[PDB]
Order: sequence, then structure tokens, then C-alpha cells
Amino acid sequence: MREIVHIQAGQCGNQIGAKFWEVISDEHGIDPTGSYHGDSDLQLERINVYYNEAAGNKYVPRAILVDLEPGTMDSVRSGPFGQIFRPDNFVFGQSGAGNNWAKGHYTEGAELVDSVLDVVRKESESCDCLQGFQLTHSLGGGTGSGMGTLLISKIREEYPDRIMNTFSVVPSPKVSDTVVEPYNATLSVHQLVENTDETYCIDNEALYDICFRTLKLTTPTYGDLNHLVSATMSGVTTCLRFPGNADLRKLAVNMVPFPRLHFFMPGFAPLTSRGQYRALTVPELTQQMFDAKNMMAACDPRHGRYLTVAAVFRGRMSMKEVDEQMLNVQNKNSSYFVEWIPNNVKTAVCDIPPRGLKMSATFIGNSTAIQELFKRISEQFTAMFRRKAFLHWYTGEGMDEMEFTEAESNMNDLVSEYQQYQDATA
Amino acid sequence: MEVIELNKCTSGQSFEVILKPPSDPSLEEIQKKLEAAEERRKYQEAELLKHLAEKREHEREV
Amino acid sequence: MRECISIHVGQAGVQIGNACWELYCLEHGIQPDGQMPSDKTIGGGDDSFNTFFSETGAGKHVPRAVFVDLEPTVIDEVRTGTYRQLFHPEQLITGKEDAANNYARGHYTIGKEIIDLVLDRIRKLADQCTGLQGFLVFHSFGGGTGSGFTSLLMERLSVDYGKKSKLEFSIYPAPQVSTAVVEPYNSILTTHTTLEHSDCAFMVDNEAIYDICRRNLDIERPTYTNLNRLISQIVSSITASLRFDGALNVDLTEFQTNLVPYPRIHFPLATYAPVISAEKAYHEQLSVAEITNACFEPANQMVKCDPRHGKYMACCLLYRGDVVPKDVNAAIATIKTKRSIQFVDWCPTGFKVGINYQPPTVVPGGDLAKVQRAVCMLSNTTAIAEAWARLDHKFDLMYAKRAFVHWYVGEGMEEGEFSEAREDMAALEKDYEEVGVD
Amino acid sequence: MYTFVVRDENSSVYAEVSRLLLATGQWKRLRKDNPRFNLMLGERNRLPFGRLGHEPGLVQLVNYYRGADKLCRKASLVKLIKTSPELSESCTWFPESYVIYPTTDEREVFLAAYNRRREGREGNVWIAKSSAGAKGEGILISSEASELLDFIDEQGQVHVIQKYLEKPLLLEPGHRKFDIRSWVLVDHLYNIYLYREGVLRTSSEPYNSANFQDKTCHLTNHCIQKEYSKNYGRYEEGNEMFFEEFNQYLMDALNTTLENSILLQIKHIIRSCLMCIEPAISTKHLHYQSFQLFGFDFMVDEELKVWLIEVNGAPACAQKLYAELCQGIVDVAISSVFPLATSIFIKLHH
Ligand SMILES: Nc1nc2c(ncn2[C@@H]2O[C@H](COP(=O)(O)OP(=O)(O)OP(=O)(O)O)[C@@H](O)[C@H]2O)c(=O)[nH]1
Ligand SMILES: Nc1ncnc2c1ncn2[C@@H]1O[C@H](COP(=O)(O)OP(=O)(O)CP(=O)(O)O)[C@@H](O)[C@H]1O
Ligand SMILES: COc1cc(OC)c(-c2coc3c4c(ccc3c2=O)OC(C)(C)C=C4)cc1OC
Ligand SMILES: Nc1nc2c(ncn2[C@@H]2O[C@H](COP(=O)(O)OP(=O)(O)O)[C@@H](O)[C@H]2O)c(=O)[nH]1
Ligand SMILES: [Ca+2]
Ligand SMILES: [Ca+2]
Ligand SMILES: [Ca+2]
Ligand SMILES: [Ca+2]
Ligand SMILES: [Mg+2]
Ligand SMILES: [Mg+2]
Ligand SMILES: [Mg+2]
Repeated sequence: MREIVHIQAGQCGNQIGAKFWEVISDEHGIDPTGSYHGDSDLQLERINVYYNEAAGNKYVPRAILVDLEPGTMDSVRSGPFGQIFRPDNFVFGQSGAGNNWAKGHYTEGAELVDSVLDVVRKESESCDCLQGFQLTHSLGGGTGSGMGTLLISKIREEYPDRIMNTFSVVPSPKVSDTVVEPYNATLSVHQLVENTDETYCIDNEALYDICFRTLKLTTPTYGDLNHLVSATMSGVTTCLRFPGNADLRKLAVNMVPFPRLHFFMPGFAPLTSRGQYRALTVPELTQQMFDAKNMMAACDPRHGRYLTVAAVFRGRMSMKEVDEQMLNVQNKNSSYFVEWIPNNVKTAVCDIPPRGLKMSATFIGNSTAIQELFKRISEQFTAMFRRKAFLHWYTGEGMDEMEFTEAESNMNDLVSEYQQYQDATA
Repeated sequence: MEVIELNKCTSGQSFEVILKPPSDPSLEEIQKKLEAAEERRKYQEAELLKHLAEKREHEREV
Repeated sequence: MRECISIHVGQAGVQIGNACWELYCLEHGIQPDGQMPSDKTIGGGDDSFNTFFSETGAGKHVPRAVFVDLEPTVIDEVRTGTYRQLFHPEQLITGKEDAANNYARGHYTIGKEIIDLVLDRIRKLADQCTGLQGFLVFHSFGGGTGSGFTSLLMERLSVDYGKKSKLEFSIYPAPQVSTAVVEPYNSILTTHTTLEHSDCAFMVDNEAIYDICRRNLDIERPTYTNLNRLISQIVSSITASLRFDGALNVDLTEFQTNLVPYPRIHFPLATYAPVISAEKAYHEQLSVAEITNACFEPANQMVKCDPRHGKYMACCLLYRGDVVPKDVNAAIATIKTKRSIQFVDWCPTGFKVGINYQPPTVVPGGDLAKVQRAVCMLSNTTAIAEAWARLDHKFDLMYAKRAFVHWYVGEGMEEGEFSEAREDMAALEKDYEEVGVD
Repeated sequence: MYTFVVRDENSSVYAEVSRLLLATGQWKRLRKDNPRFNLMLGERNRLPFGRLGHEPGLVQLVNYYRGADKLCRKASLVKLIKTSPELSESCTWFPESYVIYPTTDEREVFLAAYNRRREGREGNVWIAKSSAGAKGEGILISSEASELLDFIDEQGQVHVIQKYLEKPLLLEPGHRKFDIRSWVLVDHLYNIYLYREGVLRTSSEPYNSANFQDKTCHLTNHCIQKEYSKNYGRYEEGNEMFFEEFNQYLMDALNTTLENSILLQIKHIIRSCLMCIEPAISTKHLHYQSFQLFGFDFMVDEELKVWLIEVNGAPACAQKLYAELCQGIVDVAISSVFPLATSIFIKLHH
């Protein structure tokens, strides 16, 4: 039994976290009271990766819910699957973090972090063989970003030989709460570079463009963005949740050739709006999945090169046709795969589809084009930082300009490290 | 083609056909390799924990 | 009678081992129960099948087998399967988290913690042996257990059983049924460390088996099950002489003597025919001449390569079924006049032949049709070095960038081992070429 | 669409094949070391045949036959003819030749014939050559043996000594010597295609049996005439007489045709050589497929007998025929395998 411990931090972290638990609960047949009512036992062979078993044939998510504010967690307990969650795993302050990384990481969040770690310990102790952790959070606020990355540092200290992966929502001015997000994101990214094994980069800019341009939603809401996030989260975790022999470490080994370059581009096909009679064809799943339009990180894959790629196809389909179409798409895009990692494109098929689609495919791309995302953040960061604009919110919590200068430099080293491998040849 | 050493039994037979003639590491040493690598892990792990302790000290100072 | 102990390491090793022991039981008439009606020496014997099976006072025939994996899900299927009664708990050994396709993790980190236990469960079987011959070790090149733990086991077996022969059945990595990227690293690392410890190794390239299953069994997307049943057939034909009456390859030492004049060049090529779909409604059975001629087509080899562009050091033919020496020699004569078969100058040009009258046994409901006669050719040809060249080139491409190297360093290994292992392989490729080319 | 890779910089022929394939709009070129190619235009030396045919879902094709060097290297061609029953010890169309090492050697049989010739008072000039003799170097036409046997040992390459064809056919006007270059394409099905256009590689100087050590009289390669000879280019451009002129000449001057007089036995020799090695090099059942373009070099003696003198494994073409022939490679060797959206070749059936 290779259990995963899930942590959701802050507003974005808990909203997308709750959708995730809603979506996979339905996939495993667990109802809002934790009672199993499914029709296949494929649903229960790996149920324990994400769920604990409690007497009474109940299944309880191995999930810890964290915020510095109670608001968004009252709404979780309200929401459709709110009762599923273990009540002692709600860990909440009252102050809120004011979209301030310094409050989440250094002052308000430091006050609360030990309480969170007590619940993490008490979930890990009950794990036959802990596989690792996943965190859902945004990088643009204060709690998920600042206190989320503090948690990751503490978790590493206590579990240094355990996998730490994240679903990290990147800020965009197109979907923006405050002007200081580039500061919060830049500080968080350096933490992630050091202390996560895999970070799935969920770019709110891509989720907006997708909703606005392809789904023709003229006023996208957080709900529309999260419909895409939840589809992708169900997707990437499909092969951890159903039979097919790789734990998180084995996936990291074959996806991450250099330790700092572990920021992945997600993607999904078919792109859908909430509320699909035509099943897509294996050729259609494949080409959409590689097209910039389905990329949930606003990066152009044709502007860089793929170091590794993974794709998970869901539904009853031809593995022969999957192999053929995958090997196809690699030849019209053959220049965009590094030639010094042989066979760096890998595929899985799972015959259980997601709710509401008979054919679907999830994309996991480790592309050097991701540097466009970090350049974009870095440019917004510098635009304000060259005038020290809005810094007083941070110096007022004990931070120094130097920590911002280091975060900036660390960020630009990451961009240069990507550019190194995009020009590397055989 | 010369046939030779034809042996037979109830289960089968065997023979050779010629078409032309012709023209330590110690137990201790392993245990040492395994232990030097374990030490290298412990040293890498100790640097990480020292790094994290420096981070904790910075958090205190902030 | 001298006993053989089979050791299965990692996923590939365990699941191939189960397919083999399944087939062995069908060949010797042993039931999943472990009962062998036809063994009239109850509770004992020194018959040829006793080389692979021990006997209980209750007449249970127990494989001389140890299964070892660093995570438990594969061996659990053994403990619940159709032959669950065959084995005894102490023969099945499972860690708790696996090597994650990381040689260093299987060799150094996790391996250090389970090596002593494995050698104890092996000692328990070696203590049931009057005359232990040595070991048959099944594993993948690509897995972190199959590569990393196997090389550690092989080192320690040379220490604890220094006079004993050790044979490998090794699965060479193929992208078509692998989702890993670092397998070239693990393959070269385990080959370097295992080379001076293995007397004779039979490589099976999953690419070749996969294609055979597609082309000759009409299986559009072969599974591990499809592959392993074909592999088990080939393995059985290789070990049949250890388990049946005969005069060829009757002990492990004779494998090296007959197939390996040079210790380093100890990787014989296997070629098998015929592979016939069981869904074939009508099939015309193939003659001794046709199956023997098929042994020189690359499409039937366990490793795709071109023996015409190399030289032979030895060649055995192992027939099962309706075969007599006359037809074999008539086929060899005809084949020699129409194929490029070059032996090295310092070796006799010729074939050692073994025939066993029982036709190949096939698993009921499997994919392979019963046939009236089949052959497995074991040839030590330098052409198999093509597989080393392929794998070393993939290694070079990744290591020039140190891609993925941090995973191995992180588990206690030094970059120096990468280059040390790759230099060994460079020497091996040269060894093959000065033997096989002018 | 199809991909291909280019790994011989210096190949006139496949340079033009590269251009042709791109200009179809259905072939994409990759870089030297990208392995997901459909087609490899490989290097001449140590082409990695072992790495081909192992890319899942890619049909792969290379422009060289592994093992074809047995035919296209002078020492090994001698060994192949004498040891292959298909060809035999006294094959009628290859000059009596001997492989000789400097410093399986034949130095004694070489002299046994040479001696019986001495006493016979019959023609006993010989030539000694190597595969390392580029642009006209390393050859020695001598009527006395040990004058060439010492020329052999003064360098470290293995040489062949062959009976020099003393009585060659001589064109007129010019009393001038030549050899014939035929281009042969062998596709993946091992069909043998003879390019209908050959070329004669002429001597500008008149032949002169008297002094052998003067050579542009005796040595017909395009370069040596281009550089060493005073009369280079009188009768035809570049010392290159093509088949139409040579045929019209053989009728006017000898009352026969090129076909009957020479080509019948050129076609016979090409088939004999290539069918002999087919079992050793055929890719019909292999995981990659091969094709190759060969250049066969022939001599004609004054009785209109054709002799084989070498087979070239990496030949160039005549400027006049590149377009035609290179387009023939695409159509027969490449699009046969990778199809797109009359004929210039003579199929030698077997
Ligand atoms: N023929 C065959 N090959 C297999 C089988 N299982 C895995 N493989 C191959 O083995 C390679 C992966 O190594 P594994 O043996 O699965 O891993 P392992 O030995 O358990 O070591 P770990 O990394 O700890 O899991 C891949 O290249 C697979 O193609 C099998 O059942 N049959
Ligand atoms: N047996 C023989 N009798 C008469 N002349 C001969 C001969 N062997 C060779 N020659 C002459 O010597 C010349 C060079 O011989 P050869 O053809 O082997 O050189 P080469 O290999 O450099 C030609 P290429 O450049 O096309 O490969 C020929 O053009 C021919 O005129
Ligand atoms: C923290 O969030 C995570 C994010 C992830 O990917 C974005 C993955 C993640 C899943 O499936 C994979 C697959 C894969 C390779 C990598 C992954 C991977 O890495 O190859 C095949 C063999 C085709 C199967 C799927 C896990 C996470 O831990 C919970
Ligand atoms: N995709 C998505 N992004 C969010 C959501 N909520 C906030 N964000 C983004 O995340 C940033 C702030 O994080 P937020 O979760 O609001 O504050 P936190 O509670 O401190 O993490 C802002 O730039 C928002 O654009 C959400 O529900 N979905
Ligand atoms: Ca307070
Ligand atoms: Ca505490
Ligand atoms: Ca008995
Ligand atoms: Ca030994
Ligand atoms: Mg908010
Ligand atoms: Mg495993
Ligand atoms: Mg030449």
C-alpha cells in the first residue's frame, strides 16, 4: 500500500482541492458520506492511495485542509462533498494573509504551521508505505503561496526521503486579485525549485485563454477555470488510482533529468465547458493534446524542446492506434524533442473513462518552453521591484529587499538553465 | 560431415556433427562499498538538514 | 544428480519465473497441488527432475526457487495464484518500497538492507542439496531491482558459493513495452558489475519477443503475459537437459564448456522455431529442415541482429519432438551450402545436437499451438554485440549531458561508476570485434 | 511525412538526392544524429548498421548494403571470385589476379604463372593496385615481376597483382585506350537495375605498349587525364565518350553494336557478381532494408571481350546524367518503399 497524503492550502488550494476530491470520489464510487456504491472492483484496488478505510465501510480522504482564514473552509464543509473530510483535518487560523507571502511564510503562517504538521504526522503514521505528498495551492496569494511553501520546507525536514509534488496555480493579470502576485509567485517559485520533485504548473493565464477563445466563454469564472483543473488532476493521477507499476518516485525518475527542471506543462483533451455527444478519435486526442491551444501553461512548445513527455489516454480504445498516433505526432514535431534522451515519450491507457466523456487524454510535458512562464512572472516582478513598489507590505513583516533580490536572481538562473538545454544537441 | 559421441536413451539422443576442423572481490570489500555509499547518503542528507536549519534561523530573524 | 536453484529478481524476473515453473509442472506432470502421481519414489528421489524440484514426505514437489522483489505486488500474485500451493512462504521475499527504476537504489540503498536475508533464504535451499550445481538468475536489465539488486546478489554468491556456476536469463530493454527512460543506465551498470560473476547469460530483447508475438501469434498489442509464455518456452528448451535424461548440457558447467570459450564473451544468442498461433484453424506442420533453417532467420532470434556479419564460436541445436539425427544432418548439410555461417578460425565448425522426443508442452488456453517438432538454437555469435552497441549509444547520448545522473548520485553512487562501467562496455565491444572481424 | 538524415558530406550523388527529396514537399530532413529517420544516406566508413531497424513504428532504409565491401575492395574481390563456386578459380571475365601482402598470401603462385609466361615468350606485363591509391597513385605496370614486387613491399598496404590486359581495344581516331563505367542500383528487393546510360573514360594519349612507366597512356581515370596529359579534351568533352557515340562508332568501324558486342557480357558479369553475394547481404527478411548504387569498371580487349577490373562502392556520376540517374534512385530505391501522392533502368532478371 503506497499511500499519498494530500494537503490543500489557501483559497485556490482548497477550491481546486475540493473539486479534485469530488471528481475522483465519483470515479471511485464514493458518495458524499464516504460510502462506496460502485459497480466495478477496479474502483477499489487502489482506493487506498488517496483514501483511508474507517469501520462501517467508510472511505475518508487522506486530506488535510489548511487556511489562515476560515471563510473558504466553511464553504468546503458546506460544499457537495464537505462531509467526507475528516473533521480534525481542518486546520485554520483567523487572521488571513492579505495576499502577502511574508504573512503566510514568516508571521501569520509560522504561528499555525506546527498544528498542520501534527495532522500530517498523524496521517503519515497510519500509512503502510507513504509514497509522498501532494499540495494544491496558488502562488499569487499569501496562504497557499507563503504558508504552503513553508509547509513544504517543514515537511522535507521531517520526511526528507519522501516525494513532495505540487499542483501550483500561477497568477495572471487576466485573472488577478492584487498587484503583488508577481512578488508572491517569484518568492514561491524559488522554494518550489528547491523542495518539490514535481510541480504541475497550472497557469491561470492559459486557463483564461482556453475558456475565452476555445470554449467561447466570454466571462470566465473561477468555476470555469477549475473545471479544466479538475479534469487534468483526475487525468494525471489516473495511473496512481487504478492498476497500471510506478509510484511517485518512479514517475519522477523518468520525468526529471535535472533536479531543478521539474516544472511540467499540463494539458487535456477534449477541452470542455461545464454542461459532449461525439467521442473524439485517437488521432484527435493526440493532436489536440500537443497543440498549444490545449496547453494549460501559457507557453509555446514550439519555442522550446521537450525533455520528457507523458500522456495518459482514458477510455476503451486501441492501444495499437495509440502507439501509432503517438509515434506519428513525434515526427511532425520531431525537432521539438531533445535527441539526447532516447525514447523520452511514454504513454499509458486506462479503460475507465472520466465522468461524461468516453475518450480523453491528459498531457504532462517537461518542456524548456516553460521558461516563458517564468520570464513573464519575472518581468512583472521587475516592473514593480525597480521602483520598490508595494514592498512596504513585506518589509512591514520583517522582510528585507535582499530576499527579493535573491528571489529575482534565483528565478533568472532557472530561466537560463532552461535555455541551456533548449540549445543542447547530440 | 562427421558424426560423433552419439548417446541414446528412451527420452532422446544427442550427438555432435563437425563440418570442418579449426585452423573475486572479498565479502569485506563488498561490505565496504555498500557502506561508503551509505555514508555519502548520510553526508548529503546532513547538508540538506543543515541548509534547512539555516532557513529556520532566517525565519526566526524575520 | 546435482541440484539447481533458480533465483527470480524483480518484476520481470518473478513473472517470467512463474511462467517457467508453470510450464515445468505441466512438462513433468506436477499439479498445482504439488503432487506428482508418476513419481513412484515417494518423498524422495535423485531423478533428473529432482534437479529443480525437492520432495516432501507428503509427496509435494517444491521448486528449488527463491523469488525476490523490493516491493510486494508481483510476488503477492504468486502467493494467491494457481500455483500458490507449490511454494513455501520462506521462498517468497518482498520488501516494502521498490528501487524506482534506479540501479543505485536497488544495489546500494535498499539492497544493503535485504541482501543478508536473501542469502539466508537461499542458504536454506542450498542446505537441502546433496550436490548443488549453482544458480539460474532471472531478471530485467531495466528495473532498479533487476539491475541493481541482481548485481549485488551475484557478487555475494561468488563469495559464498565460489565454486558454483551462475547462469542468467536477462531481459534487455525495449521502448515498446517500457515506460522508463533510464534503462540504458541500469543495463550498463548491472552488466559491468555482473560480468565477472556470470558464467553464461541468455539475453532476451523484449523488442524481438514483442515482434514475434505480433507477427506469428497475430497478437496486435502483446502483454507481459503473451511475452512471458513465449519466453518460458525458450527457457524450458534451454533447461530441459538439466531436467530430463540425456547426454548434452547435463550440468551447468557444460553450458560454459560448450557455448563459452571466452569468459567475457558469454552471451549466447537464442533462436527458436516454430512459433504458431493457436487460433490457426489449419496449419501444415513444419519439418526438421524447415524449423532448423528458421534458426538462421533474424526474425526468430531472441535478439535482432545479423549473424552473417559476425563469427560463431559455438552452436548447439536443441530439438523437442519427432526428430532423429538423420534429418538433422540432412538439414545442416543443405543449410551450410546456402547460408553465411563463419566460425572463428580457432574453433571447429560444427553443431552439438540434443534431441528430446517429448514435443513442446504448451499452456492450455495459451497462444502457442502444439507442434510436432521444435528447436532452440544456442549460438555464441559476435553479432549479438550489436545489442551492446545500441545500448551503449543510448547511454552515451544521455550521459554526455548527465541527464538523470543526480538520481543515482543521490542514492550513494559516484559518477565514476558510470564512466567505469561504460569503459568496461567499450572494452567488451572491442573484444567482440577483434574476435569477429578482420 | 517522411524523414531522412544525411551523413556523407562528400557524396555528389546523394547531395542531389537530398535536394530532389526536399523538392517533392513530402520529405523532411533531420540532423545527423536524430534516429527517428525513415531514410539514412550513410557515411562510407563504419556506418552503424547495428543501430538500424530498432525505432518502434519507423520503417527504416539505408543507402548501403552491409557486406557489399567484399565486392568493392580490390583485395577482397580477388578472394571472393577465387573462393566462390559461383565464380570459380578460372572465371572467364576477371583477369588472373593475386592478392599479395607486404613485409593466405599468394606470392608463390604469383610467380608460378609469371615464370611459365617468361618461357612461353607470351605477354607477361602485370599491374599492381590498391584500394588506398586515390587519384591515380600507387599503381605499377611492369613487364618484369620483382620490379613490382619491390614496389609492393615499399609501402604497407595489401595489394593485388593482376595480368595487365596487353591487347586492349583502341578507339579511332586516336589509337587511344579506355574503360567503361556502368552504374548499377540494387533495391531493397534485390532487383538489379543497370542504368541505361554508361560512359567511357578515355585516354587522350595514344596507347603505347613500349614504355609502361609512362602512364596517362595506360591509365584512364578522369583525373589523371585532366592533370597529367597534354591532349585532354580533343575528341569529346572531358575524356567522356557516352554510349550513343561509342555505339555509332562500333557500327561504322566494326560492323557491330554496343549491345551485342559488350553489353551482353557486362550484364552477365553484373548479375554474376551480385547474385553471388546476395545470400550474405540481402535484407529481404531483415529489420531494416538496404539499397546501394555501384560503379562497375570494365575493360574491353581487341577481340571485343569484356573484363571486370573493379567494383566501386561509393561511385560518382557523369555531370550529364546526375539529374536523370539521381531521379532514378528516388523513384526505384526510395519511393518504392515510401510512396508519394517508361524507365531509365534495365532490370537484370534472376
Ligand atoms: N519480458 C518481460 N519484461 C518485463 C516484465 N516486467 C517488466 N519487464 C521489463 O522490465 C523493465 C522494467 O524493470 P522491472 O523488472 O519491471 O523493475 P524491477 O525489476 O521490479 O525493479 P524496480 O525498479 O524496483 O521496480 C522494462 O523494460 C519492462 O519492459 C515481464 O513481465 N516480462
Ligand atoms: N588488368 C588491367 N589491364 C589493363 N589496364 C588496367 C588493368 N587494371 C587496371 N587498368 C587500368 O588502370 C586504371 C585504374 O585502375 P582502377 O580502375 O582499379 O583504379 P580506381 O580504383 O582508382 C578507378 P575508380 O576511381 O573509378 O574507383 C583503369 O582505368 C585501367 O585503365
Ligand atoms: C504532484 O502531482 C503529480 C503530478 C503528476 O504529473 C503532473 C504526477 C504524474 C502522474 O502520472 C504520470 C505518468 C507518467 C509519468 C509521470 C507521471 C507523473 O508524473 O507516465 C506514464 C507511465 C505514461 C503514466 C502516467 C504525479 C503527481 O503526484 C501526485
Ligand atoms: N484557478 C484559480 N485561481 C485562484 C482561485 N482563487 C484565487 N486564485 C488566484 O490565486 C491568487 C491568490 O491566491 P488566493 O488563493 O486567492 O489567496 P491564498 O488564500 O493566500 O492562496 C490570485 O492571483 C488569484 O488569481 C481559484 O479558485 N482558482
Ligand atoms: Ca496572532
Ligand atoms: Ca509541536
Ligand atoms: Ca522421486
Ligand atoms: Ca565465479
Ligand atoms: Mg483569494
Ligand atoms: Mg518493480
Ligand atoms: Mg576504386
